[PDB]
Amino acid sequence: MKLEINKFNYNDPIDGINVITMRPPRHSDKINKGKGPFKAFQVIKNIWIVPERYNFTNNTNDLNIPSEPIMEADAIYNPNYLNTPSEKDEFLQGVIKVLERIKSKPEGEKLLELISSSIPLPLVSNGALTLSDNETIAYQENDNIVSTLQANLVIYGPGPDIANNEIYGLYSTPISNGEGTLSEVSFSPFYLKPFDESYGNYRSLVNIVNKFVKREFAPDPASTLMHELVHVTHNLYGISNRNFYYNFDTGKIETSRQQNSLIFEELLTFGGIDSKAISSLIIKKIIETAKNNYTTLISERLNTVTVENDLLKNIKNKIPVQGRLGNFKLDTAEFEKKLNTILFVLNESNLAQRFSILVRKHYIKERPIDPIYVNILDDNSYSTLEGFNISSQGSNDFQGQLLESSYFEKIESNALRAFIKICP
Ligand SMILES: [Zn+2]
Repeated sequence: MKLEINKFNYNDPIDGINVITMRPPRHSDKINKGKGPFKAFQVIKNIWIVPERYNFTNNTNDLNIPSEPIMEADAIYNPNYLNTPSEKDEFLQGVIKVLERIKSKPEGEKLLELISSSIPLPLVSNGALTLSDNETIAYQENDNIVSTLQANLVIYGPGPDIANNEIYGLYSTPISNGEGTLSEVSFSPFYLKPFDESYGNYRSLVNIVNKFVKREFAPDPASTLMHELVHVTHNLYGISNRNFYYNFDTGKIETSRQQNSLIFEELLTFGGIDSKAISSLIIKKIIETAKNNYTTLISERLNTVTVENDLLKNIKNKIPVQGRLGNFKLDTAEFEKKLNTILFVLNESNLAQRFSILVRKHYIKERPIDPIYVNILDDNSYSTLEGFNISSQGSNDFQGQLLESSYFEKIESNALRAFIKICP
């Protein structure tokens, strides 16, 4: 069946199929007592949109201006953002439009198909693969669980910083042992953080001899979400380990941050020039670790399955295996090929090239730039087929991402980074 993106209005009635009231996956943590349930929409099979602020972890529990100086220089705080039905519907339309943009090119459609079908490896109960809260969300009505529905990804609005984007895996052992875990993404399609890039096609003073200089650009929020979707793929395949750092001075992996380092998960997910010189030693160690984790799961868990059900069919489509029930073995050549695609081909820089989207040269930015607001629901500013770089308006070749473009609106903030207003 061709991949379907479900459209919705925030006021669509509950149906128990694609529209539910969802109990938070992290409902058991004491910081989440009494939160929810929240209206949720199944935009793609096993992919849910929840138009609510992300505040289900220790670092996101308080949406107010922080009580410590921990705040980041380009953060914008507003505890009231996304508390009205109109802002929730705008958020829902924005996430749906960004997903339609991602599905508009074959590389984006295949990424969405991969997240939709790549369920975490379930536990075995009475010889059958059986679902847990690591692979599902609960439809709660009053104080009763009506049903559990499969979920590989739940997309929420932003945490405390309304211009920040983050990903959280639900269970820390499955995220790195080859099983995989449900992911929650906090995403902001309307509040963007600009970046610097050298460019020469902009209005310049006549006395400037060389106009090729660093200029400010806004990111395409589809590139921002695709970045998080690559992290999601790593989380679903259980190959994410955030404890490793890449040291740019030595070219070595380390288990702690050093002077000139970057979390290795971010180095791979962003890609670009910084991932082109990774040593064969690092690449072989990553592949051998994943292969050993998968060999162990096939031997200790998949070979204990005695019940052929739809979940087993789904897992055989996710994990390349050979053999028959009770005697499966990893298909090494096909496993290596899929793993290298998910780790080294799938990244924000490679996907941005396919969509003609400008991204920065390095994951780490040299300086903070104040966030802007942009109404991406306006087709005159942002289209699903071309994003901000609309050819019929002469904005091809990344010019529509130039920050002086009229649709990027300034946000006035106070010294504490508190949101004051959008300047139209
Ligand atoms: Zn990232």
